Amino acid sequence: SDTALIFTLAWNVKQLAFDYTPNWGRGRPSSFIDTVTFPTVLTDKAYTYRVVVSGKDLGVRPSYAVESDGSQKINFLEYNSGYGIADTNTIQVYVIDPDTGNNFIVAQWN
Amino acid sequence: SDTALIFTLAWNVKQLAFDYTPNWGRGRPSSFIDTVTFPTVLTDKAYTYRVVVSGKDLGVRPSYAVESDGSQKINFLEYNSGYGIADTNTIQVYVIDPDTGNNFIVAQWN
Repeated sequence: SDTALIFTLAWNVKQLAFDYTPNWGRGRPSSFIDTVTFPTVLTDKAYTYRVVVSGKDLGVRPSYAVESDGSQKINFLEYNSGYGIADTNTIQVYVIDPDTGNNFIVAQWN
Repeated sequence: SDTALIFTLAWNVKQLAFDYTPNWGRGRPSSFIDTVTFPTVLTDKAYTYRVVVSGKDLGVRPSYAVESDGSQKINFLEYNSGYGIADTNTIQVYVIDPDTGNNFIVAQWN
């Protein structure tokens, strides 16, 4: 149960709103996935993202800006040598905590 | 650090928004605190609240409804034999998880 975590967090931060429901964007051809966008990301740190495709770690790249609507986009073309990812591949996206280097899964395409 | 907790929670619930910044309401006289309201409370369970005044446990009472704007109010008159609380007293409000009976501090007046 995550109830204890939520209230512990609430007491500490008082207010928080996030939405990491992955919005996958298709490129060209349409069978290719080229981006993922999170509606409302955390903004307390300069988070970065690592991408893994079919078991292969593509590494980290500089983050795009958190936009006015609070969303943040990850462009896979920047990680995959300029190409989108065939939707038959598995894709894992990890957010990275700059303070520790810890990696946390935030999106998974299967 | 609560970064690990937030992303762990994010991966599990995907989206969450809460605001437990206490909005203390004054009654009559104005030096008396009669309520506390939370702008955006959790709604996944039938949470209840326990109130403690100057070290004295006043117990639990049925919760008021979570309103359309997502807020929830705790009326201390319902807990303190019909009276508000002199603002010189310390007040602690705990939310209770119906699944475990666990008590988590959500508001403290000092």
